Amino acid sequence: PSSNGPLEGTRGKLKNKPRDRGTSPPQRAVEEFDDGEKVHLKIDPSVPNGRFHPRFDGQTGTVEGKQGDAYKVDIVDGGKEKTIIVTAAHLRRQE
Amino acid sequence: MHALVQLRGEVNMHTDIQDTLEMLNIHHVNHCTLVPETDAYRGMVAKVNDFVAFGEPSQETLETVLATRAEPLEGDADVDDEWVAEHTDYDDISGLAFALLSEETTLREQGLSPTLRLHPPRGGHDGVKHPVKEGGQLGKHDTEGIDDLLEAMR
Amino acid sequence: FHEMREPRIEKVVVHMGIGHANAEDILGEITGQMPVRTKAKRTVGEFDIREGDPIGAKVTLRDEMAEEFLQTALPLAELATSQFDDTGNFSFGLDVTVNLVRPGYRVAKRDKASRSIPTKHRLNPADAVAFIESTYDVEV
Amino acid sequence: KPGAMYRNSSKPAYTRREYISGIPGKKIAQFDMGNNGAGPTYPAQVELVVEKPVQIRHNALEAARVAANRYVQNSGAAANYKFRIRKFPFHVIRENKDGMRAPFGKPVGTAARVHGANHIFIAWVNPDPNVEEAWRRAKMKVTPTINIDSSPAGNA
Amino acid sequence: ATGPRYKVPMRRRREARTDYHQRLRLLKSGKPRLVARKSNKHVRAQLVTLGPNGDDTLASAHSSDLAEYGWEAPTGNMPSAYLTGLLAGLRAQEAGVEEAVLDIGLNSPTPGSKVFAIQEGAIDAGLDIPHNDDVLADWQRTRGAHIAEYDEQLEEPLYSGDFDAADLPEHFDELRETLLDGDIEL
RNA sequence: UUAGGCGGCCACAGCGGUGGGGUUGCCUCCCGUACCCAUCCCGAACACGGAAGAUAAGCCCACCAGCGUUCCGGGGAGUACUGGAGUGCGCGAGCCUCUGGGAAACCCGGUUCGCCGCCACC
RNA sequence: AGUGCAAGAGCAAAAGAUAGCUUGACAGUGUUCUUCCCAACGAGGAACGCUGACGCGAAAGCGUGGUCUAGCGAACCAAUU
RNA sequence: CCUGUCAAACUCCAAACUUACAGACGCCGUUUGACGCGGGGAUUCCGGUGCGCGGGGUA
Ligand SMILES: [Cl-]
Ligand SMILES: [Cl-]
Ligand SMILES: [Mg+2]
Ligand SMILES: [Mg+2]
Ligand SMILES: [Mg+2]
Ligand SMILES: [Mg+2]
Ligand SMILES: [Mg+2]
Ligand SMILES: [Mg+2]
Ligand SMILES: [Mg+2]
Ligand code: NA
Ligand code: NA
Ligand code: NA
Ligand code: NA
Ligand code: NA
Ligand code: NA
Repeated sequence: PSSNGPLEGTRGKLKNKPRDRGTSPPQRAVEEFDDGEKVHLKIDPSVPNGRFHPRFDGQTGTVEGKQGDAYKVDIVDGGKEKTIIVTAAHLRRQE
Repeated sequence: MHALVQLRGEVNMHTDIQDTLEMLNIHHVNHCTLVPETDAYRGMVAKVNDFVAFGEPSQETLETVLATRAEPLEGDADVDDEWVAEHTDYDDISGLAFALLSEETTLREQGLSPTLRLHPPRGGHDGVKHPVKEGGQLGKHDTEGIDDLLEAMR
Repeated sequence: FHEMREPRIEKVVVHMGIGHANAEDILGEITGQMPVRTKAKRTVGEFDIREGDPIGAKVTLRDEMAEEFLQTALPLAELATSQFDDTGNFSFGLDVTVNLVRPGYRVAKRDKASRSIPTKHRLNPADAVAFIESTYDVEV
Repeated sequence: KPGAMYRNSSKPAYTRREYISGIPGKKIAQFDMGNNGAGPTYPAQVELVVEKPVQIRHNALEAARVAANRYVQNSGAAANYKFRIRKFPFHVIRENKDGMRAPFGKPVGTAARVHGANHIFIAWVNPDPNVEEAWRRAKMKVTPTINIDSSPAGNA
Repeated sequence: ATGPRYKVPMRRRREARTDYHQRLRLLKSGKPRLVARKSNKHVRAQLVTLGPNGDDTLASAHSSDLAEYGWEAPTGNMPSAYLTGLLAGLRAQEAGVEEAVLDIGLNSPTPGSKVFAIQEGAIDAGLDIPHNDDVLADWQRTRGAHIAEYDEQLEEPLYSGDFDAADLPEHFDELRETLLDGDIEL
């Protein structure tokens, strides 16, 4: 890469298809998950806060407690265990 | 149920391919195993497709091989009708073979080694650079085509 | 059907597009209520570079305040036709514009469940001339 | 310079003028020839079909087209036919003209990428195929071997 | 509309009915919403919660079913508002609902407005709602005193036939009084 | 749901168009400014108070496909591209065979003029 | 369109405009991610909390500077609280 | 309206494929103790080739 910022190479994943443009529905930004639940991490280009480092877009971790409103999802980066602070806006229930 | 015979060595073959062959219990050239026709098994032989020979064997042929090349999970013991009868749920080789073909049981379930270490093809095979439709000995075969290979490697 | 379809005057805006005022006074008397400043946008050569800046005033008259004004304004005008809106409006003159529409307009001006008026329920240049002309004067 | 240096479609597509500057103008004079006032209302329609994907520098396009159309004056300056070269030289080509250090070249020309089987030229003629000859001279000046294909014309 | 790239607003925004930005703030509390809505002739008060396929209304009250308790006055006014709030508030209590936040939808937070009146009522019914006392009306206007005094400048009954001539903020008391003990649907 | 309130999905729901519907459950337009409140000017809006009138707007209901959209059939196409294999072909560029996947444009014909949840209600 | 500045991205009852008011560009201490994919490594950066005190708002709530990714510096020594 | 062409820094579309998690089969581990944890000792940080995909370059 020509530079090493967090958005380097994120033009694709952090953009919306023209029709999904504009403010997202609140229902999901308010979803309540329980510890133990599997959730898919995917940033919502429309929602500025509650994000995580792009690299983890695609991961499916396990909710383990929360911090403030945000949740703490455990994921495994390659072989390393990591804890990710993400808001519901960017989470989906697996299955 | 198909019969798998590895016809190509390990040198240079993708690891994930070699591993598959290993998961299907074949670790040497000319070694053969019987595999149920399932989605999961189908996907594995498709992957191993270019280094193996496979097809559905005829009852007889299976029997001949079972008789000539079957082995206990351990030891030299010949697997003959008697062995079969005194050690398995069946009464004789034919009984066993029918069970394998109909995929009702497996070589392990009956205390037999998952592997039929065949002999090199008497007369040689059709080559390992082309598939069957091309005159080679690789890929899927005819029940008659698989038999001839198995039989020559009896 | 009618009664709720027959035209009516909704606001008459009287504004003096000056270029920098003392003119408010006359607008206050000529109408009957306070005028409003007219800031401008964009910086331009007519020494009008100032963004927020008084450059005219206006007065939006409604109801009687509007008629009682038109009952002297119109007479001072002659024109008609071509000089009319596609929505049945018209401006003559110091400027004096007249906005005309039918009974259910609030539907497009309210906050909740607002909606734009359907072309059919809109006012045409013709249906307008008629309404006004039929009120102390002549068309073209 | 030689066609050898640019006849292969091995490099990335390089055409964004928004990031390329100093691109030389095309030598191709025209694309529509003959009676361009008229539309393809002709009995016979022959085409010159390139038989291999290649890159053709505007150089070759002009030389090819000229040699063909210039010849189609076996029919006359205002003859009845219409000739069309359908491809355009979009692909910008460079040259590293220091050695291999900072070798990204400088713009030196343009070329058109044609894929085997496309028709680069289409002529429209009445049963009077002098055009077939205009093309034996045209493919004479482009890298690939070519196929002279006739379309509407069972007037053999 | 125009093309494949065109962006159409969410249905409830097209209909200009829901202000989603505010709705998100509302939902934040994690508490039920006390939906305060109006109509030219009526006033509605609902207690909504969140749900898998959309909102759930656990307790509601409409200015029309107010008469069902002895209301013999118009229903698009202050006293009516308060009461409808109190009514819903109580049904709310019965439902096992203890707290909620005020959703005034697309209305304006003007002081002493009917919504706030609706809020006051629901509060008094026993419901716990984040509020601000001095944004509410001064009890008398809630009773409907501003109206009785308006009919004082009579010469012609403020009420076409209806009930009374000089109107009755007392009728208000009599009703609130009623809702505060026993009775059906509460 | 003989017209309501809050929503979910967020165009299958958009754009445009036709027909129908209200002594009342109703929603509206509508009437009107003493009050709470309100317009850098206007009770336009916002807010409050109210029913003389109206179903013309909106809204609700039934429907139209011309545009935009969703999905499906047949054709394009098992084409383009492609994971695995080859002492197959080609000066080469590159192509071909076996095996596992598999498109886009476009045409023609259907579909689509929202679906669903909770509450309230002759 | 605008949103201070590259490029890419976000945003319309707004993240833009206008008006008004305000100083959360606050003190303290952390969690996590990043810096350094995987996989050890400082400064720096961010996201998200808590404690204290505040601003605005009817209120839910928003404010841990500017919508996001650049704008930065160890030990020793000095001045400063 | 008709007609002729393009895109590494275009996208109304869109694979093969790669990839997170989960189940299933397979294989493996529970005296051959896997997965993992803690510690001792390194070597190593001139690589090269074939094939696929590349970027630069006439090569
Ligand atoms: Cl993170
Ligand atoms: Cl409302
Ligand atoms: Mg990319
Ligand atoms: Mg053994
Ligand atoms: Mg021999
Ligand atoms: Mg051979
Ligand atoms: Mg009607
Ligand atoms: Mg910020
Ligand atoms: Mg990849
Ligand atoms: Na969105
Ligand atoms: Na040099
Ligand atoms: Na040639
Ligand atoms: Na001013
Ligand atoms: Na109507
Ligand atoms: Na750090």
